[PDB]
Amino acid sequence: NLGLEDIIRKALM
Amino acid sequence: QLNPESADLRALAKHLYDSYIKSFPLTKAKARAILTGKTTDKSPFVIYDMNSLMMGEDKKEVAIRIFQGCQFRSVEAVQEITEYAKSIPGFVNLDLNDQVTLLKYGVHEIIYTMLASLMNKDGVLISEGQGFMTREFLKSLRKPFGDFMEPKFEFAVKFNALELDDSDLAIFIAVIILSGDRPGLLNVKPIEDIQDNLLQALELQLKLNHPESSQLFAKLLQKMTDLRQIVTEHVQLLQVIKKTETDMSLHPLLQEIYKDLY
Ligand SMILES: *c1ccc(C#N)cc1-c1cc(=O)c2c(F)cc(F)cc2[nH]1
Repeated sequence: NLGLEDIIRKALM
Repeated sequence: QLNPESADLRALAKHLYDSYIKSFPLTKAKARAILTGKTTDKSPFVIYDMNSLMMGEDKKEVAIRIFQGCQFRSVEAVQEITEYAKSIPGFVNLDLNDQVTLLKYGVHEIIYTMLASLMNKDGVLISEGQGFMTREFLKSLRKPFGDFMEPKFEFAVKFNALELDDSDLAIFIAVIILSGDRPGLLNVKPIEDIQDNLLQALELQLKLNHPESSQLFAKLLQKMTDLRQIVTEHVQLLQVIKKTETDMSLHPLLQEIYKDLY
């Protein structure tokens, strides 16, 4: 999940 | 009535559908086309048992490694959903922390919705559509792998029997992302305002597209309950993995197949 939220944050950029 | 308010709700459905097409290259239609045997170019190869698993070979704890492999293979899926979500009017204006929460919970439910597109009652497409793994072969595997997929097949057969198409699924998925009940949300009201308008557009879309079902709006929203259940069933699955001390051995080819599922 911590990796998952990391993927999401990079995508929203 | 055909009036400005309805036209706008049909404008939103179109904008969503076009965005959905850009973000997601494998449409349900492409997927259904393969399952029902319409593709004659490099038709998928069936894996239905151990002997056929060896033939199809040319194309940490075992469970933990399956799950890490399927999350890595799902990175592109997560990215495309985020892209989709950025095209939902009002989304990028929400609190950046809330955008993350909406997506951190939405993805799993959305991936299960797309996985239903790969399933019929005989099995599921794998290897970017070059393979077809049967449902009974999966169920026949040793504990605890035997029970991995079978709840998802049961969900998927009902869902698919409603006969949604890509137009339906685009708005549906947008309703899933803008769910105002996720834990940790800060500003619920702007999320719900967006979702309310997305539900108006979903209701209309289902009236124009599905004359055969007078409570399909209701039944589709009920399917959101069932999606969350599969997601909670995965948490139980991890506990069944911890307690298990029977031989967790599994053919490396099955581990690769399982890295293709979710
Ligand atoms: C990946 C591959 C195969 C299966 C099965 N059965 C499950 C996964 C997988 C991994 C994962 O980290 C997941 C979540 F974090 C949340 C989910 F809802 C599902 C999920 N599935």
